[PDB]
Amino acid sequence: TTGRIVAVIGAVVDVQFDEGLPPILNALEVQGRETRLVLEVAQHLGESTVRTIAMDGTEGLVRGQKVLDSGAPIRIPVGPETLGRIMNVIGEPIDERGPIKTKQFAAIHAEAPEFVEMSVEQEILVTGIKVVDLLAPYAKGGKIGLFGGAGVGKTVLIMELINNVAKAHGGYSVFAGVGERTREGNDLYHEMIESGVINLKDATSKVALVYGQMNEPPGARARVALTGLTVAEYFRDQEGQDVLLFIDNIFRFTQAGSEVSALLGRIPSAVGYQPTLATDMGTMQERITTTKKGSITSVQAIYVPADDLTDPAPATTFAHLDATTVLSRAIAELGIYPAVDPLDSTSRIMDPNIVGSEHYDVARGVQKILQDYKSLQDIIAILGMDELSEEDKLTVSRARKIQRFLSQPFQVAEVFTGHLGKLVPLKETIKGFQQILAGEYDHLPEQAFYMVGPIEEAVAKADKLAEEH
Amino acid sequence: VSSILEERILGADTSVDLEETGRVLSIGDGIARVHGLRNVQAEEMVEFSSGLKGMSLNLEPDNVGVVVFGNDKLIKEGDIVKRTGAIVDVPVGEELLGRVVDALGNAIDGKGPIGSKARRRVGLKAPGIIPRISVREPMQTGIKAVDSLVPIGRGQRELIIGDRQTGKTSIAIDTIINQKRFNDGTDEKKKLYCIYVAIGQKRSTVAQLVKRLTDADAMKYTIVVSATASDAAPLQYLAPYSGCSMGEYFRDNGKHALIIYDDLSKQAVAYRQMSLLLRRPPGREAYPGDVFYLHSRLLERAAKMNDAFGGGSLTALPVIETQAGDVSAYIPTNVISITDGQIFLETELFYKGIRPAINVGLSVSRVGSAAQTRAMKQVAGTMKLELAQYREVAAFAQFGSDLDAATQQLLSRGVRLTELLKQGQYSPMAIEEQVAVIYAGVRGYLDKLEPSKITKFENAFLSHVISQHQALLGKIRTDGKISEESDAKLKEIVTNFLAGF
Amino acid sequence: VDLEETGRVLSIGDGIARVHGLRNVQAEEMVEFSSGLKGMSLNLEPDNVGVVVFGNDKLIKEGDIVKRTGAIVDVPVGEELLGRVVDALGNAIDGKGPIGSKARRRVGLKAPGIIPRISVREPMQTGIKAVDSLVPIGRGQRELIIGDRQTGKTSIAIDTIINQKRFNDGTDEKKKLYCIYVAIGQKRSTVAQLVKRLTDADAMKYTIVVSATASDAAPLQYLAPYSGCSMGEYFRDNGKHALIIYDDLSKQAVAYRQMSLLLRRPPGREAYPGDVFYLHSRLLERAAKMNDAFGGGSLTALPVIETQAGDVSAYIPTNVISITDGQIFLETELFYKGIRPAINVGLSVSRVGSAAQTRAMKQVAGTMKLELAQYREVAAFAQFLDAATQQLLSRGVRLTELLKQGQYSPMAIEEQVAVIYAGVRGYLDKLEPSKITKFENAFLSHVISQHQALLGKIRTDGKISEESDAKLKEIVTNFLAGF
Amino acid sequence: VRSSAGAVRDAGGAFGKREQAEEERYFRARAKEQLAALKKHHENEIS
Repeated sequence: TTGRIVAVIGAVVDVQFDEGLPPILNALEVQGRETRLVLEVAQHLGESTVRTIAMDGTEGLVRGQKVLDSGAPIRIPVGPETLGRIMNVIGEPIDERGPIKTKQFAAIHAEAPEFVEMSVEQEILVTGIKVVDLLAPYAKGGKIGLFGGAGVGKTVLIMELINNVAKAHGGYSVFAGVGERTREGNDLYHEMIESGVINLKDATSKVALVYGQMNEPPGARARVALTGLTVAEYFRDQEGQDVLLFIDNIFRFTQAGSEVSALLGRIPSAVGYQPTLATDMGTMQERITTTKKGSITSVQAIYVPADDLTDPAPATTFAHLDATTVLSRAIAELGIYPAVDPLDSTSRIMDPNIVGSEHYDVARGVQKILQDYKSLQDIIAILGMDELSEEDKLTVSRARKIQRFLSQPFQVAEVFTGHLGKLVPLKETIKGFQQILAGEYDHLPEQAFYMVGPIEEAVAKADKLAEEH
Repeated sequence: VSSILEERILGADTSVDLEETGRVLSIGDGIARVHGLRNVQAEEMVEFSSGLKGMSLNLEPDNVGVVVFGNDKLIKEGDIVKRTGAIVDVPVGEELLGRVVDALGNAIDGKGPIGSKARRRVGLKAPGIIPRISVREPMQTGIKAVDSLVPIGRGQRELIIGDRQTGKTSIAIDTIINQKRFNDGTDEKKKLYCIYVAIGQKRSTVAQLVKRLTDADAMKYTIVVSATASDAAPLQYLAPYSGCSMGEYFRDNGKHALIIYDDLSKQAVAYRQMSLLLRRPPGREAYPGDVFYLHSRLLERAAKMNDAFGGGSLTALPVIETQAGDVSAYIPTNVISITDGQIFLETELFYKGIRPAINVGLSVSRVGSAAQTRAMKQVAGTMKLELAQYREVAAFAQFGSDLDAATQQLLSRGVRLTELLKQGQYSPMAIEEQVAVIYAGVRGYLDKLEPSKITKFENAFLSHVISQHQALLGKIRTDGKISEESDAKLKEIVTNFLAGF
Repeated sequence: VDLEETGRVLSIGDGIARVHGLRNVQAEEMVEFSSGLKGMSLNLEPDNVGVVVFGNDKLIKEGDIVKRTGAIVDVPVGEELLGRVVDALGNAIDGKGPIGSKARRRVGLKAPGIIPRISVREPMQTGIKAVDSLVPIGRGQRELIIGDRQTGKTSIAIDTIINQKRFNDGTDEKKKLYCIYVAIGQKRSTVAQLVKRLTDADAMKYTIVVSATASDAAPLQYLAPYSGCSMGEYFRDNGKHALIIYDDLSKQAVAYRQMSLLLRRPPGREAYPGDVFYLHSRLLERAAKMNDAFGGGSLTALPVIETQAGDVSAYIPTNVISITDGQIFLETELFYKGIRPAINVGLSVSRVGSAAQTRAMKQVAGTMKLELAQYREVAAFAQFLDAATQQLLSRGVRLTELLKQGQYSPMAIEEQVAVIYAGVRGYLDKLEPSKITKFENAFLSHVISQHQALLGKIRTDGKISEESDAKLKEIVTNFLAGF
Repeated sequence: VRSSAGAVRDAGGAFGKREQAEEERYFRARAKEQLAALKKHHENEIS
């Protein structure tokens, strides 16, 4: 069919049709635009009108421009021909390397797997990070979230997870940057080219990329998440593979919805968020679950405005995750990078039946001692450390040792700290924390455990520190 | 197969009818504005041409605002909406037990269809003031802290409030599993037909949950409604009433039920979305003015019918989530002033090692002494007083020494009792074992035993009692009191065992 | 009348004009009113067009004739703007005559994609010892400057603008950094004083100043940052480095809120429209560092926000903090306790940071970071020492006193390296804490006078050679003993 | 209305930093003596 633009307010275009209206979620192509402008229908205002959110800047739109109804929702290429190819929200290459020659197109607005298809199995994943692997083990093929405000280390942590799991992972992978800095876009692109996961010569790439970085209009940041999710959904279902799906952020999705909700004529909910926050997030975060046809290990970097975990966005997102690792700024300003909070972090597979008695009890001992240290700090604030008990100073020293021991020098942080990347197999983390809790290292200084991998490096560092004394 | 397809085709209803109808004027955000339907009852189920449902919620003078039960991608301005004339209703009966149904009573379990015979509305009124009779029987939850300090009678609303990831669903599922011992036994005056309404959870969570229930073989008497995160707002707003009607069937059929809402703070969010999109006036935190009527008319169906209306019952354990202990927010206070208690959970306690992380200071039950068995009453009165005394001076704990021997005794007793209340996960205990443990705890048979070992003792003691003196436990259970003979026998067992360890 | 190419005002009021007609008017296209004014067709409703008047609408009456120009808003750009004060549209307001440009450029343009950009590698010498050392800034990097009222934010900007005079008068062209200063919501008095203090340093021969002061209608304040960013994108595209200092940005958010509440668009949080994010991101994402196939230009952005009562967790401060590549937290508590510039280290990050720095300064800044971090761990002791702790407190005091700096007196990077190396090598830990200042000052002159060869060697080679280190140490000791 | 545990540090007030100060004295001095003792130990083990 063919309609006309009747109104253009902000980034919302109302289009009037004389022929049959296009259903909701269809894609409309505005004619006479040098760069393809695609609107998505989102309402039926009555009187043979529709209201549509535009996926590109609405500069130059003229009341009366003819608009062609595509017929089906935004369709994007999929297949192993989108590997190593950056894509727009509408699946058109932005890497200046020519069209994406594929055979299958997929529509981004699909349905969630039904209850009968859910897979109920879960088994630990080894990320080679002490704190994460210890207190919040990551389920394989399970949704994972990296909360925390700005500047705490979300992007560095996802860079580490990409560096470790991606290459060491057989099946394909996808990274769907939603509304984050365009600089990090090519930083990731170049890093991946260097690693070889993306090759510009052969068809041996392993990572597909999708980018709706934050210079795009709000209409195109609420949907790029669905584009990346569609690519990964294809790699799960049709290719019968296992997939990694990295998203960063997934709060710019709800923010991008909030930006246009008001223009769509909706009363604003609690904190200015759109009234439909929870369900708009549910219809997306429930196409990411692992099913019986394939597995998706999804790592999502969730912003947290002003480090407020009570905000409706993160407060809602907490219900859609297996493992939630809540980076904290209070701990990042002590130099304990990764900034993870050992007490806010949680996982679904921290049950002794799934990690065993040794690991479970080591983790619970660590948490108990950290909480007891927090309790004592209130007293040390008044007394001073000297007037403390004699059994307590022991617990404070042990808690400080453990707190420093949870830090770690990342492979991508070689440029920040100047250190060398370290990985720690799970068994070694358990050994080290068992020894620290038992007191086998109660003689060493605390600064021996700062930014070291396995505990043996802690003893070597203690030596090298005592030599120069 | 083919031969089966024959009767699958035959077993249909091809007949047509003269039905009313109105045409959609508008659609968007999940809210149709049908025009016509001049004779449509408020809160009625209409059907769109494509196949969806809708609940004609907002009868405006010129149009009727219908809320779609699904993605409106299938609806267009111009479609036909045909009314059915029947208020929303759901299947009920004992055919549902062991199944998983969605908000409208449609098996989402595969596993065949529901073979229910009798349906039932969802907007019924609660039983009046005369039908009810005081709350007298206990609902053994199998959790020491809940079952001794903050009891829960049958017919009582007991909010389970607390922050995120503190173990609220775990308390509810321990409660569900505990009922296995009754539901396998003989008496029909102690069988609880648990129900579990899952609202806003993701289907993976509900799947893992039904896996837990099946492992413990606790599904043969449980229904699991589920309006999960992807199901449109009306199906989350409406699931609790489906569950409450499935439970009202038992209640008015002289049976005992139990319904667990999880969460009730993800139903109010769905109702807020529905209202704000229907354009109803907002209020505090943007909730409409009905977000009290909403819950109140739901949690007031949990009754305890008298013996003239059958003797049935319907407990209710609405799980609420509070943002960082902000119990003063709108929904937490709306649902705290409807219910008969609260089981407060805290994270400071969860990470100190006190799991389940129940905060006995804030948790109360407004039935109290009643809703306990005489044995548990005898033990728990002293336990509660001792724990209150310990709490009021626990501030000194970090010093302990340098203080009067009386407060030293109080701390040495409170620490032991706190360690005794710690419990495992999915390990509920019959009431007699709880009474035995807390008797060994409150009578001083551990004060000389170092706290770090108490947990060990507990387990050992149970193994040394269940395998050895089942006769004594049966004596306590059949008559729920401690006759002097039973008291002395318990004392002897505790003393001799402690000596032997 | 021709309602396709020309409409008539319906209801002018408070700055926004509805215009009946203009059936062929593009969105964000510039209509000219009959009285010399100009507009911008923002709202395209089914019946009338909501236009925003770039000025005071005393002269607009219902019935006037609005006639479109036919081109999306655009501003003059070129080398011909340098050393001129221009209005938010591109109209000189310094009374120096016609602006005289040979090229226009759109304001609502699109930031460079993923491929053109290349990692941030070069340093953008700010000339402030506290920034070049600890929170360095690279070319192509966006670096917020956030602090309460009157904490020395425009001081950072003007020190940066003045310091570039070292390079802009040299032979090299890969070191030249033209500057743009967008003044939103200030006073005309403040902008005039700024221009006077720039001229006193002869730093206007390579600077532009886009001025949208307090009086100028809200649309001009909303449009100044984009005009400046386009004037800078001209240099970025053509292989010449650039800079831009929005001062402040919060005032642009206020201007946009007014302009959008008068168009009857519904409000959001704190009454801001929903888009005050897409307003600042759209802008800041243009600060790029193009690769060598696109020229190698750059556009460093230095947005300046003002928090209300040191409230970094407000709406707009957290909208911008999540858009930029770092921070420079000016604290109003450090601004009295003595530290000026009040840059708060430990909270001031530069997510690019070290790669931008110059090896010479990196050598010493690496050690200074650790020494100051340890000091700030145990700098909380006016309350009440061990040998090592006493040494740490003394060294921290020395380094802190070194960081302090004058005003509008940026110092070359070689001199900064000299002073920092003196401090971090233990050749100060005996001087009185309050003496450092004078020493520091005096020291400069000496090394500026006699040892221009050593400073030149460090500057040219970019690193402290071992011979350079030996000569530097000899100078430091022979002066300290001579102090 | 209630309080929490380990909150004298979150406020970051005067006590929130004096507490860091006190703890850092104690453990810097302990680290010094422990380093000296570890030295002594390894030097003795040369024999």
